[PDB]
Amino acid sequence: YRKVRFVGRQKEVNENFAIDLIAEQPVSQVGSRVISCDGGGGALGHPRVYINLDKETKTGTCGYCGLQFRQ
Amino acid sequence: IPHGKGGRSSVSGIVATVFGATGFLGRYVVNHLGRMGSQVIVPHRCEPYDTMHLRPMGDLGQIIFMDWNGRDKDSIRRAVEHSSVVINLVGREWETQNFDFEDVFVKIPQAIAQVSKEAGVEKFIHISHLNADIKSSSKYLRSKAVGEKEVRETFPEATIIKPAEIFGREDRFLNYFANIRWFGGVPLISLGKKTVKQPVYIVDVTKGIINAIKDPDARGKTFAFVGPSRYLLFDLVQYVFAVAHRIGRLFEISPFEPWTTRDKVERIHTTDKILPHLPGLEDLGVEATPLELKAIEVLRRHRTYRWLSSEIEDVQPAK
Amino acid sequence: TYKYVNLREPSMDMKSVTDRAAQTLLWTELIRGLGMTLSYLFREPATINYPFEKGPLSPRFRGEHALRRYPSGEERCIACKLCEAVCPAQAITIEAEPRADGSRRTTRYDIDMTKCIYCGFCQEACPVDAIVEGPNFEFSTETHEELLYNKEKLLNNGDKWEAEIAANIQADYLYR
Amino acid sequence: RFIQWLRNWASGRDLQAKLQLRYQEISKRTQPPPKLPVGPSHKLSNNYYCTRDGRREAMPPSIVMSSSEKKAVSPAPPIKRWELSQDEPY
Amino acid sequence: TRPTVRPRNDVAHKQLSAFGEYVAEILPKYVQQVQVSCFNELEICIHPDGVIPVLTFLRDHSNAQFKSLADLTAVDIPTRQNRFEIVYNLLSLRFNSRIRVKTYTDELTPIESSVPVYKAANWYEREIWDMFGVFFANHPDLRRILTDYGFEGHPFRKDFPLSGYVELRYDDEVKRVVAEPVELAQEFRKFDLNSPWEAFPAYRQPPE
Amino acid sequence: TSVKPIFSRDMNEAKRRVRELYRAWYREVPNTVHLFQLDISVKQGRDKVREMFKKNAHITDPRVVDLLVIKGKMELEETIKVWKQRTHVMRFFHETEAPRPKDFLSKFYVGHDP
Amino acid sequence: KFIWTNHKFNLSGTPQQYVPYSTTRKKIQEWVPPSTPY
Amino acid sequence: EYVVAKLDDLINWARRSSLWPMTFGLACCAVEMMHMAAPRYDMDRFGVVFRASPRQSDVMIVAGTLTNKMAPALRKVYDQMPEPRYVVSMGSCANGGGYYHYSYSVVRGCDRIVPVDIYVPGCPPTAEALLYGILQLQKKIKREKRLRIWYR
Ligand SMILES: NC(=O)c1ccc[n+]([C@@H]2O[C@H](COP(=O)([O-])OP(=O)(O)OC[C@H]3O[C@@H](n4cnc5c(N)ncnc54)[C@H](OP(=O)(O)O)[C@@H]3O)[C@@H](O)[C@H]2O)c1
Ligand code: SF4
Ligand code: SF4
Ligand code: SF4
Repeated sequence: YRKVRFVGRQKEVNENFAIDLIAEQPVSQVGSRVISCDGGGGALGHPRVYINLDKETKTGTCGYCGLQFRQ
Repeated sequence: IPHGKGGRSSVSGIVATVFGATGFLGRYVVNHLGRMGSQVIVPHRCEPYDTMHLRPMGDLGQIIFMDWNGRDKDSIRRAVEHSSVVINLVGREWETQNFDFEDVFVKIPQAIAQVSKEAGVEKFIHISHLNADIKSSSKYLRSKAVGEKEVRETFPEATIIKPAEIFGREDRFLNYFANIRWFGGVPLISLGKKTVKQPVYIVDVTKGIINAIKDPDARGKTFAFVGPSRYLLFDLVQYVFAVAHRIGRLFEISPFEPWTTRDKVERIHTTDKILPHLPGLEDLGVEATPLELKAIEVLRRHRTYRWLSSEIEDVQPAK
Repeated sequence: TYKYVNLREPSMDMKSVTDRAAQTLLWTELIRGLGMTLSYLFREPATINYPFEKGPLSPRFRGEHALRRYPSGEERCIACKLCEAVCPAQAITIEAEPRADGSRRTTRYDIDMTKCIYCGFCQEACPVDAIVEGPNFEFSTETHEELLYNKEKLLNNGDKWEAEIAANIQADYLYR
Repeated sequence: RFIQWLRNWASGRDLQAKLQLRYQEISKRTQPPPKLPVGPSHKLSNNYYCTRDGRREAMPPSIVMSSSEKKAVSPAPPIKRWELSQDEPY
Repeated sequence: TRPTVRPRNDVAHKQLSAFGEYVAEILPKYVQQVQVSCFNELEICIHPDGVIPVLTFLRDHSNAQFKSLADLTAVDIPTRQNRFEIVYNLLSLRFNSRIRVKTYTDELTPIESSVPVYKAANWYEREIWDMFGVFFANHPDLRRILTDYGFEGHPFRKDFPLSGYVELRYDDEVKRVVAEPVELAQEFRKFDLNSPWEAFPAYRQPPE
Repeated sequence: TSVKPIFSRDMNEAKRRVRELYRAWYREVPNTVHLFQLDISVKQGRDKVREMFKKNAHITDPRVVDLLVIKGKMELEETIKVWKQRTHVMRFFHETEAPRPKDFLSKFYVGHDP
Repeated sequence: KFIWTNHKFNLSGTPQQYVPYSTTRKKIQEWVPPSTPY
Repeated sequence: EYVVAKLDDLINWARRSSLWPMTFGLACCAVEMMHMAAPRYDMDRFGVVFRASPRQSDVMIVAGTLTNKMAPALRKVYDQMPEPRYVVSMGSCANGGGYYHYSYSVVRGCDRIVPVDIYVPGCPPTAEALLYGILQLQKKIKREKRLRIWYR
């Protein structure tokens, strides 16, 4: 029903997708207890937030940042 | 499913399609679907810019345009595939120097009576005329009553419509008169006998459709459109001079879009009032509109102010 | 304090009144300026010859919108629903919903480009520093069905030049 | 030349202040990185909110309302006039 | 406190206590309250009877000039049980001061024009008849300014939903520009900003 | 209620008034109907005037019946002159607006919960 | 990377005018009726 | 046969190359129209001579905000213009009304009143995305008056 509006109009949609583009990252490690996640360069990026990785194997990438992060 | 109130920027659940819908009638229907909410897919033939005067009709994202030819069996199949009701006003006056006019009431209304039937439209509709009779008349008036026969075969549910001679605002029916500043008014054919037909006012016809557009329960069952009272006189041609106080054309001018010394002069005097047993109007109503009151508006000429019009008509007889 | 303007009296002596009767009747004034101060045409015209040459600007200019992304791209926007809530005109429209991994991002982001009044209130509320008014006046299309933007119109329009943008902020960000 | 002083035959003469600045004597760009200082009680160990207090100040003080050798006190002294302000005041 | 906090000045606040003390002294038939705004301005709460009278005393005198009428306005408050409000605002050129005159009303009760006292309340009274609905009698003229010829609602009062009741749109079916009820393309979102905890102790409403 | 009335006193001089300006309307509908070059049956113009004056019928009070007047007394200023251009007038008679059902079962198929 | 190679324009109909659309998942998920058996 | 389609490299190049725009000053946007006819970006003498009377025009322009009481005026003026007419709105208030879009006394959008063609988006469009908005309308005549007479 709705679908007759973009007929012949070629329907802009997003070639890439970030739905998961994340998992290709070389998930880092440190060798320590808690870390500083300020991302993308100093003072451009998420506010500094410290996360604890002590589980066994996991990490936690703060959720602003997304970038897979662990020890 | 209908939501809310019918003002504008509403839904009311019906899609549509209207073929033609550029010239006098079609423009004046869609304007009644650019109010109660719709999805009116109006295609059109050749005209890029003549369709703009329409666009402030549906709110936003309601009416939507396509391009089509109509002798290509695809162009009618690409649009309609999503539709609910589809009416058809298509067709015109004089034989074109290109379209041979014979089947444009036969092949075209069937060419769109192609996959429309197949693809699952419903409440398909078509137009007839009060005066078209398969006996011998009239060269244009004929081929129209063929559709009532030839086309009705397909789509057993139609509710095909049969109105009279109509008088609008920009219409060409009652406007062929009063354009007749000329060697003199010569009635057709110099006789005051059989005028006039049932002159219903264009609102009521265009309020009929959308009253049958979800009626319900009129499909296959054809209707015809009552005029006002009652038949009429010769005075109608005098009435013109009683008050009047005596798309895609070109850049410069055209070559021929004439008065047609042909069917045109004899199509207006064919009269033939016809079968009452058709339901045909108040049932689809509620509408009927007179003449004497609504003929000042559409008629404004070089006085532009004075009116003082007291003169009326009985019916007139055969009435 | 004060001043008094147009308070003067004619001198009234025959050394003067010739000087005011050599004026009315011989037009010795009124040819002073517009016999002259008009011409004075001999100065070079001032015109920016448009289709080619163009005029000045500044790094703080405002205009067509963008959404940056870091190095390898994160769609820098976190959907914190702010650039939406300071907007005077209320153009912005945002709908988040948790992305597959569990990091949050957007779905619909629409800046209407008719309503936006060009504040500079949506450049200055974003803490993660995503949304940024571009410096290009590319605009003017022929249908109002258009200027409404979706998300995936913006990103390109903001990845078409990031060599323009990424070199302005690093002039300007030291002030604010 | 013959067109240079015919621009100087009217409107006095200028040749220094000229409408288009187009030639040199402008400012170039922003070359230097600046540093904007924060002064006004920005430090620690002393600055204490509740002495800086910008807001939290009282309701409008009333005067006698329902439920004496007055000199006909005017709201304030009348205005003394202005000077005539030597510049070329006529 | 000094650096960022606006330094006060006392002298201005002593006199406007006095000079306003005694205009509750010499016209007690009218004035029902007076006070001093902490910023050194005055508000004279006056019954609706004196309006032409009180100003006329403020119109001329040697102790209070107040020749310059600056700003007439209004405020409309529900749950004041007499809805609207007037606020006159007058500058006395010699003595350098502002003294505002508050007079309440309703819709039905008329108020009497100030027009013979000052000729600059000519417009400011035509306007208010449009907006809030207050009706000023004996006014050399009363008409419609700031508004179209169709608005029957008197908008700025608090019952007019922001978008008025009839959008406008032009249609070619005839030749006019005609008026169909208002149908928007976006809700006009209603945000909600009012935060709890009562950050102001001084204004603390009565204990109850 | 104690507040000064506006013009009337009780209901009579008041209902002398509404009778009055009726005629200023009734005597002048049509001079406009040729003046704006708007075309209608002049009797319509005498139906609406009498359609409105019968509308607000239940009014129990002075200073209401005087309030409405002060509106009604105005309009004869604009209309008897030309401060409107055809389209501030004709808006009284609503041509374009599709009908409302106002009945029951016609609602129930169109629109939710009025 | 993550930026283009050549360029584009602002064009009036290119044919591509982009004519925006809606970016979201569905809403109420209407019910499916049961199949062939009674 | 082919003469027609070569003829429209004349008549469809004449109407696009001389425009006689009306303007409506109403609101802020009028000043950033003036600076299009001031000498910097020089509107006239790039083919488009500036304002004329209502009768002689082709492209009217809407700036500004359209309240209720201005609608009855516009609609009328748009008519009288000759045939080859267009309507190019500009500014964020002819597109759906800037802000004021929720007000009581502003018409919402000025598409509703007339069949508008080209749009431009922002409090004042920068006196640039104006001309960029016309070099859309001089490129929006690719149309042919052939293929109405000469097909159907
Ligand atoms: N009910 C009545 O009272 C009455 C009276 C007279 C005639 N009619 C007939 O009922 C309908 C009313 O038409 P009208 O009043 O609007 O006048 P009209 O001038 O015939 O309008 C028809 C429009 O459709 C176009 N057209 C012609 N043939 C076409 C075709 N095969 N396919 C697509 N478009 C075609 C015409 O030119 P374009 O192709 O360039 O668009 C025109 O634009 C017509 O069929 C007419 O012949 C009815
Ligand atoms: S940019 Fe700042 S404001 Fe705009 S959405 Fe992303 S976070 Fe919320
Ligand atoms: S640009 Fe100006 S208007 Fe558009 S959103 Fe950001 S702030 Fe609100
Ligand atoms: S912003 Fe609204 S008001 Fe300011 S100019 Fe553009 S349109 Fe006129």
